Amino acid sequence: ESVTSIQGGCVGKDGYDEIVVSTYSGWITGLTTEPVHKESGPGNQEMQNKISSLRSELEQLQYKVLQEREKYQQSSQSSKAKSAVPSFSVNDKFTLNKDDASYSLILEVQTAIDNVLIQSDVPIDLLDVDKNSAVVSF
Amino acid sequence: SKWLDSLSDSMANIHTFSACLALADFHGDGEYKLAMGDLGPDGRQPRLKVLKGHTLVSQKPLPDLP
Amino acid sequence: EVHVLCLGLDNSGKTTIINKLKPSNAQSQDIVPTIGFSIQKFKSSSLSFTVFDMSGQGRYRNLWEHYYKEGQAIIFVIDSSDKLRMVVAKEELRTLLNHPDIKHRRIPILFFANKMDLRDALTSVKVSQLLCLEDIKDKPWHICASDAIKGEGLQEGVDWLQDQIQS
Amino acid sequence: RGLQAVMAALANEEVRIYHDKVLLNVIRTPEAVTSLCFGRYGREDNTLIMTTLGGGLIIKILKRTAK
Ligand SMILES: Nc1nc2c(ncn2[C@@H]2O[C@H](COP(=O)(O)OP(=O)(O)OP(=O)(O)O)[C@@H](O)[C@H]2O)c(=O)[nH]1
Repeated sequence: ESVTSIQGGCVGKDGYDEIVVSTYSGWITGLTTEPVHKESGPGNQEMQNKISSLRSELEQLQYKVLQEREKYQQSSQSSKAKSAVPSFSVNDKFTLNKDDASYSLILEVQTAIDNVLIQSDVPIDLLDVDKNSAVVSF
Repeated sequence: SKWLDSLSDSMANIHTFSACLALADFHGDGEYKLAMGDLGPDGRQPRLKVLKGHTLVSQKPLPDLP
Repeated sequence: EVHVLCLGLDNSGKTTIINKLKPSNAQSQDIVPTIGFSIQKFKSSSLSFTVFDMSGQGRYRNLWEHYYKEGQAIIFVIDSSDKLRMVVAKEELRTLLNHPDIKHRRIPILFFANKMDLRDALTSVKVSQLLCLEDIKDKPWHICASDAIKGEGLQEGVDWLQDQIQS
Repeated sequence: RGLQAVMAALANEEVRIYHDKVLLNVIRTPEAVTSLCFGRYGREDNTLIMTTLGGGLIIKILKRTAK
């Protein structure tokens, strides 16, 4: 994603300097100088704790959003009702590469994208970017 | 099998000789480093390299071949 | 009231790792390289163990035999920020296991990856790989990383040690 | 052990430690070795560091239990 803020110091497990990085979608990540697998044996547990927490949260959220989807789909048939649209942000950047003669458009969304249309009114070449993992369909 | 092997590496370009390579204490505290005046991969670039542990800590250019 | 043997090479952090385990008041202040032998006590949560602080210097390593008998567990500190002597530590572990006493007694053993703070240190999984913790299959071991100045990591270590010496 | 023996980095991919007349502790290397050093490197009184004719490093720690 796109970094939007960087700071030093420490935020977790004082005694080890780390970098705090604010991510565009909001994921406030850290890069620590302290190892993660500090203990082992013949056979970590924080992975299991986070897994269980996400399990429970996704179960209950699935319950709620499924019931709400049912209510929304059954209430969508209401004649006079109107279906509002979820607005969202697209941090786009239509810059001009100088070493080449090619603009480099960059879309960003907080969530993940499903498909992007590129309609034009100008004879334009859409080149290939190795970093991009999308498929193309002229 | 009297010789316990510790490290075997092949990417370390260390073309020193048996006389320009000496180990001793270099910061006290009973931690001996090994200083060597290593030539170039061919003998063109004189570079002084010191080794602590088995990771290179400082290599710096030298006026002429040691 | 159990007799445990703490093991470690020269300057690997034995005196300071048994020192940080002493209570608040009785805890000593200065740590110096040791000579010959000594006696030390430290209280865990449900039990109290005793160690024999002994110098890990080369020519002062044979003495490790004397205390093999009374040992019920083995604490093995290793400088996780010491990549050179890692193979020496592996060989010391090997020659300590196959001793006629400890070869079969099935005693718990806790390895201490000391100096977790230094930026020239390895994780527990890496040191376990390079130390061959798999060549043993008769004792339930456990390796844990712990900096022996901030006192972090020793608690869970001795906790697992006691919870294994009981069960 | 008071052992002060001369070494030898032979060109046949081996190194043989030589006392007065006897050979002992002969080792092998993946390539012939151009420089050998024996001392208290790191924290061991018996370290021997050796550099291959092609580069690379090989560090060996001597155990204290030597018709
Ligand atoms: N940064 C850091 N230094 C440590 C740590 N533990 C120990 N040290 C240092 O290194 C030493 C560790 O304790 P040792 O002196 O090795 O313990 P010991 O039992 O005396 O070891 P021997 O002298 O070999 O018997 C101390 O002198 C401290 O300066 C640690 O967790 N972090």
